[PDB]
Amino acid sequence: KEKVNNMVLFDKGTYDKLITEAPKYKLITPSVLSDRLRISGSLARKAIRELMAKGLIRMVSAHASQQIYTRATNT
Amino acid sequence: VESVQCFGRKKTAVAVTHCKRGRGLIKINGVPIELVQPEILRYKAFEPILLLGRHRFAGVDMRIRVKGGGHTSQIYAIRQSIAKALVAFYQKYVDEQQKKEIKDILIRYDRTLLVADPRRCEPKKFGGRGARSRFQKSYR
Amino acid sequence: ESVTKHAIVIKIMGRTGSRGQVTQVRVKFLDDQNRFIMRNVKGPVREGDILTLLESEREARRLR
Amino acid sequence: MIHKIRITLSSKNVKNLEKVCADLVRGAKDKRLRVKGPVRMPTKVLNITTRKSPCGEGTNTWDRFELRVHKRVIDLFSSPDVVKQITSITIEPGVEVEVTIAES
Amino acid sequence: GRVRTKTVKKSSRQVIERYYSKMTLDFHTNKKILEEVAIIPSKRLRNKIAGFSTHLMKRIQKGPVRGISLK
Amino acid sequence: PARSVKDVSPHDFVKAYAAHLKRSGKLELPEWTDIVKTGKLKELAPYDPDWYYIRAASMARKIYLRGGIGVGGFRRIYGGNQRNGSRPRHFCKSSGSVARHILQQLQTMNIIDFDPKGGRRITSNGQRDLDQVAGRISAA
Amino acid sequence: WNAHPKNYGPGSRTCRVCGNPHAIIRKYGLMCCRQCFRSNAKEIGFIKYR
Amino acid sequence: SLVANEEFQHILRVQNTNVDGKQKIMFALTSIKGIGRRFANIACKKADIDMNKRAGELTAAELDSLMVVVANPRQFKIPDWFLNRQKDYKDGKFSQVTSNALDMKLRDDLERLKKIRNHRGLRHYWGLRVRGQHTKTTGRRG
Amino acid sequence: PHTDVLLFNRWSYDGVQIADMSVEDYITATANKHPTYMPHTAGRYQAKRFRKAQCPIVERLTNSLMMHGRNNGKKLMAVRIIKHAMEIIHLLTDQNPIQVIVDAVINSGPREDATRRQAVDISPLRRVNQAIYLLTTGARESAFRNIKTIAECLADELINAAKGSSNSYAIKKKDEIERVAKANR
RNA sequence: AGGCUGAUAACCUA
RNA sequence: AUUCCGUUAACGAACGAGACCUCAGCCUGCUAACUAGCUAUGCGGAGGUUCCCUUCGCGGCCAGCUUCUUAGAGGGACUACGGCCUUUUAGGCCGCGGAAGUUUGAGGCAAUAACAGGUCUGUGAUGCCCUUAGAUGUUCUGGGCCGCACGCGCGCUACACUGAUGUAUUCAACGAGCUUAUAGCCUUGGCCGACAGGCCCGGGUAAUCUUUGAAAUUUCAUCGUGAUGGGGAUAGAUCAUUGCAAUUGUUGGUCUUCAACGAGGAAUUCCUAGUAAGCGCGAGUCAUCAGCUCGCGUUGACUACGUCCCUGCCCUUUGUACACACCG
Ligand SMILES: [K+]
Ligand SMILES: [K+]
Ligand SMILES: [K+]
Ligand SMILES: [K+]
Ligand SMILES: [K+]
Ligand SMILES: [K+]
Ligand SMILES: [K+]
Ligand SMILES: [Mg+2]
Ligand SMILES: [Mg+2]
Ligand SMILES: [Mg+2]
Ligand SMILES: [Mg+2]
Ligand SMILES: [Mg+2]
Ligand SMILES: [Mg+2]
Ligand SMILES: [Mg+2]
Ligand SMILES: [Mg+2]
Ligand SMILES: [Mg+2]
Ligand SMILES: [Mg+2]
Ligand SMILES: [Mg+2]
Ligand SMILES: [Mg+2]
Ligand SMILES: [Zn+2]
Repeated sequence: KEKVNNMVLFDKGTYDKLITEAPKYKLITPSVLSDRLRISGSLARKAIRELMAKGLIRMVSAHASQQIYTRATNT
Repeated sequence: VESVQCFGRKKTAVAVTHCKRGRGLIKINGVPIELVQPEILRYKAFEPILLLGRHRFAGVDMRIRVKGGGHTSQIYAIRQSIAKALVAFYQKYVDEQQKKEIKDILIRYDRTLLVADPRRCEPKKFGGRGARSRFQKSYR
Repeated sequence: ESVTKHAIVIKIMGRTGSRGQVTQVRVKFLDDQNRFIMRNVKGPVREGDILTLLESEREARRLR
Repeated sequence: MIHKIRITLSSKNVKNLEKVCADLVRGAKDKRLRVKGPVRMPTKVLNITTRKSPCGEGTNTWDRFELRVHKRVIDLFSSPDVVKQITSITIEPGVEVEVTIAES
Repeated sequence: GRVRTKTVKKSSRQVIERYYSKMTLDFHTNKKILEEVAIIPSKRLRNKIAGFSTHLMKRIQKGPVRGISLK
Repeated sequence: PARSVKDVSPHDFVKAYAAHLKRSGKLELPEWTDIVKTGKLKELAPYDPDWYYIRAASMARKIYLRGGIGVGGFRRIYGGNQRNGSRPRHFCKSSGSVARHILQQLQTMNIIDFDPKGGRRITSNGQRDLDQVAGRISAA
Repeated sequence: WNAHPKNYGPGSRTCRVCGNPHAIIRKYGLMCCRQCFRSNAKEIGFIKYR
Repeated sequence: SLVANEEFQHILRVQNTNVDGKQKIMFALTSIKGIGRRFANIACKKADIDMNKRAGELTAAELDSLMVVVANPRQFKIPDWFLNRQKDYKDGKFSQVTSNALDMKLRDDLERLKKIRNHRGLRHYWGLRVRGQHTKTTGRRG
Repeated sequence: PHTDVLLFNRWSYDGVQIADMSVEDYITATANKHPTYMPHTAGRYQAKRFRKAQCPIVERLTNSLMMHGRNNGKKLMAVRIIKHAMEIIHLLTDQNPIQVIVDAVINSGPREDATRRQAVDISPLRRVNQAIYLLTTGARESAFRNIKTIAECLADELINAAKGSSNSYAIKKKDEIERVAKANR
């Protein structure tokens, strides 16, 4: 069992990937971004808020334990 | 004074709905029923309204007082009291056939809307911590 | 080879097995309703319900 | 002239307690006095649970002992002298009669 | 199970033997007759006797029975 | 419709009224706001920097809904389970200094006063202040 | 002699029937040991229902 | 959210201890002996340091200001009851001892008790429990 | 048929079909068989044999999520998990989540087993019970000590099970159960 | 050393 | 169910079982409540548009009433009714209706004959024996009953994200409570204190006062798979409380310290519905001390509706060299 190494803060390479690739995901959650982008859950939660501010992703469900988001425009 | 007072029971929860001629008000302890807590159980409390429709309640005002029990049991007590109050009101102040129509709808969806659940907590017996559970037995 | 078949329980012969966990039933094939066989069924079963048979060639012996 | 007199009855036997309550209420209706009651307070259940065995050997079995106390309250609107006459009648064994002037 | 004991069966036969005319085929009417013509200490025992006696009355209608002697 | 405290979500009202108290600038926070916990049952101090205003808004709402609550009553209200390491949890009371200080500050603002029967009671000005804030909350 | 305080603890209390200091039932002021109470439970007025 | 700059540090050195730069500043200081979550939280508040940022994001000056608070708790109005060394046996002063200073304090306490052959000191020397616990069944590790 | 009852007031029972003769009468997910607004009913389904077959399939999944011991009796949390899971299923599959759930149950139910050891058939009721048990067991195992939430794990398990893909935990167990049964014929 | 047995042997586990 | 129907060299009875008693589940019907409430009305506060509407407070032994609460008297289920299966039986299966269709649920009580089962350390129950003033009586001081290489049993807390932490929010039941001495019990309210705790004015011998009376859970935020903000053992410093006395920490607080433990081998326990499990509360012990016990409610399932395979029990036939009875 290897230990995961999730970055606590974005780098230029990964941040650009978030702005371009994440908007296209059908399902966007803190854990989905954490696994794909190898980022911590804490950073994913902040990142999702930034995407909401930019309007790149729309909200589907809001709950303290589970947050569900999706692409603002389909395909 | 065309009013009725019907109760609902679930375990130790008792809810009494005061249904009177009105305009459609529905409040629980002075709070609108749209703010029932917990939110996930809000569907259960609204089942009588959803099944019958708001137009059935447009001519009555319901004020509900609930005491005892817990968060889940109070919702069922309120859920049952509302159904009984409307049925009693229609029988006594509207018509018998209209009472027949709404009662069938409530019964078909769920019989607990009008009939209380008789289940209660079984008393604890010595030799264990639960009603049935016994202390762990060791031989050696 | 084995061909999946559907049959409907006709009667409950009785609970069998060492611990009574198996039930022997008489089943009628839906595709051909003139064929009858005995099958051993695990889990609650009652007359009328349908069963899926991976292989229909085997037949359970009475009071197996 | 007319005062609200409170009569409290306590007993372990329900039938004896009910019998005395009926006599007092029925004894006051004869005098056409206003009567409020009887009011039945919740039953007090004294409970003692103890080990059956005088020692500690064997299965731990317990005896649940109950001593139920039933309390009744009757209010009579009349003078103390009239109430004294009604309550002067012989009372059944085990029934405790306590007459006090209600403080209102 | 719901097997009636000797107390229920024995009492029911005796009632029918000497009150066959009064007894009817209705349980609710029969249980009121038992109160009038018998002393049953408990309500639950009275209901069981009334129900079994009503069962015996139905038996008598179709034909004779074993333990009941109707003169 | 005209919304009052009972007609709005408790969560929304406390946030709206907590900002109102901080905005007014009439509450005088104690020197130990940033140091203390809200009871010995807690492990850490509150995370929210404005926890004092939030608690004050919550206490004002409860006094609005029910009169006669004293400091001891508020200790129970904001108490909860205390963990005792390897031993079972049990109920514990919250801080009395936090409750007492908040009540004294709200009384100076004339939101609450001394109930003749004991505890604190909502004043006429307090009812107006709470009701006005609830009416300005956007429907949601 | 008997100088030690006896204001509290098992030593101060004893069964009113037998004088034994163990298993005293202090509830309701019975002040009887569990063995003596069970023997006299019926006479005191306690009854077994369930 | 934000992109880490070149100044971000993954490992910090405070009082001869390795402080992880990827941890929140409040919980990054807990690695220092004598500083817990309660004391780490108050130190950040008295140092006017945002606790919502990671330890690695803090500048050198900001990190130093935290240790000034720990070294002089009374100067920042931290109450005496909040300190892990209250009413010292020798000096009678109130202070927060951390890192090797805390280790030295513990050594002195046990040596003092053993020197006077105190019962608690003797059980420390014998490796037994000192707080009244039953030893018949628990603590079997030898 | 058509009904006005929508699960969670979000999902419609219209168009939901059980395309399996064996388990059609033991799955309650259609508009004709007592649709329910919420999967939380204080029903008495253990009073008699075969009585729990009338319980809604969604609610049966909710009950099986109250494990292990730390989660016993926390049905409000369980209803939330399925409520979130069905929302996730709709996004990923663009299908009715109720239809996906019934498909997962049908595909994940073993049809043969070994007893005593010789191959025996499985009754439709037990087949549904096994499918529900396998689906929740896989979701619970994947969520344990993982960043992924229980609702997300449940959604993926149901999606894979409904699709028949071997990636599902329940599908693998079903194959293993039927593989051993065949060897004991 | 533990488990299994009322107990010992046999057997099983560490 | 030795429960009943029947067979019949037996006929008629006595115990146990059942009946019975307690609690729980139905009653918009009876009795009637200022120590329980509701509805309406009057007045007042606040909001919205003077009326009116929403909400809250207070008052009325001449507003009315008993739905909700309390507790007395009664009613209610009998498998009554339908279908089918059984011998004309006894009875069983399914179903409508019904609060309830498992003897409705759970308890209490509970035969004959037995054990060298436990208790002489419950007893001014007790035979015999021992001791009885350098006492095995009694009391006082101190220590011990807790002592720690180790083995075992009942448990508590955990190994986390279905989570911990910090907010916001919110619903029980069983029960218990004082000598009034300044005051010995349960304690509201006010004030002081970060907490622990302290001071003052009081209520309640109680459906009157404590009691306006829980947690899990719900909700928002933070934490982010890292023995980590999981876990809280071990240990240091210091404060307060009970007591005549706290050291071998009585317990309760504050900061600090931060071990094993990542789901557990052979083996093995309990349990079929408001049950298991989780969650807290009261009571007993009690000056102080609960990880225990006896009850209480709150949240609330999986599986089975069978079998005699294992461990046992009941009855018939049969074998016996056993009767201290196969541990023969
Ligand atoms: K609370
Ligand atoms: K040890
Ligand atoms: K008004
Ligand atoms: K004895
Ligand atoms: K002797
Ligand atoms: K004793
Ligand atoms: K500790
Ligand atoms: Mg540290
Ligand atoms: Mg000790
Ligand atoms: Mg009534
Ligand atoms: Mg009755
Ligand atoms: Mg016997
Ligand atoms: Mg012996
Ligand atoms: Mg000992
Ligand atoms: Mg035990
Ligand atoms: Mg922790
Ligand atoms: Mg409450
Ligand atoms: Mg740690
Ligand atoms: Mg004990
Ligand atoms: Zn005694």
